[PDB]
Amino acid sequence: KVFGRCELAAAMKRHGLDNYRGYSLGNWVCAAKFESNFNTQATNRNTDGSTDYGILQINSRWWCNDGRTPGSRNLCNIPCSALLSSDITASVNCAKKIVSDGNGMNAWVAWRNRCKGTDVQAWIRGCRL
Ligand code: VO4
Ligand code: VO4
Ligand code: VO4
Ligand code: NA
Repeated sequence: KVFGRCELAAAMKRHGLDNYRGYSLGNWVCAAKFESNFNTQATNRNTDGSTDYGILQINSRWWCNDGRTPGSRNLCNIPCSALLSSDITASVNCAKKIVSDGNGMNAWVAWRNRCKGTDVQAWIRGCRL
């Protein structure tokens, strides 16, 4: 599914990401924009052989099992394919574990380089929610 901006903002707020560990909803929307272009089906292979999955590009090196990332962890206790669903529940629940692990949203390279320190409220401007 390719979400609209406000449709994804509403879904993320319903799943408890608004101000989760102090990150406003616009941070999560901005991160999803630059990680996946709001596409739940997005996949991208990393140089080290891991893959990033779904709307928030969650990495098989640590967080999910994709059957082909040797010596990796599955800290969200999910198959990586769960992260590609039209239903963002699995991605949000796993993202809450990632952002809680000590590095905050710096785990998301696109958030650090494109969202951090910008006017992220712009991402939810005009949205009903
Ligand atoms: O892309 V690599 O060590 O898995 O983060
Ligand atoms: O109700 V689903 O969040 O598991 O749309
Ligand atoms: O999941 V992202 O680390 O590719 O920036
Ligand atoms: Na893994």
